[PDB]
Amino acid sequence: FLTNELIRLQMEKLDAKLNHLKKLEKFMELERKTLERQQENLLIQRLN
Amino acid sequence: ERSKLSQEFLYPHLNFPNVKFLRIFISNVSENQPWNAT
Repeated sequence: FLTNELIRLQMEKLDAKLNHLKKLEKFMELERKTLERQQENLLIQRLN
Repeated sequence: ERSKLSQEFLYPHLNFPNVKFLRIFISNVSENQPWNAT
């Protein structure tokens, strides 16, 4: 009985951080946009 | 924050460009001259 209680508590604990991963996943979209902007600049300077 | 000033982040803004375009004409119109002076 006590072992089952422990397992439930631990899974509940993991769920919160697995949810918190998504915001850190959004910062990646920020970085992706910034990289594409730097590429814009490099292209236009090469053409210049 | 370290590279706010490098032109790599300032020059092209293909999504929201920074400049407008103005056109200027230079002319003169001679009228009723010998053919006084305008």
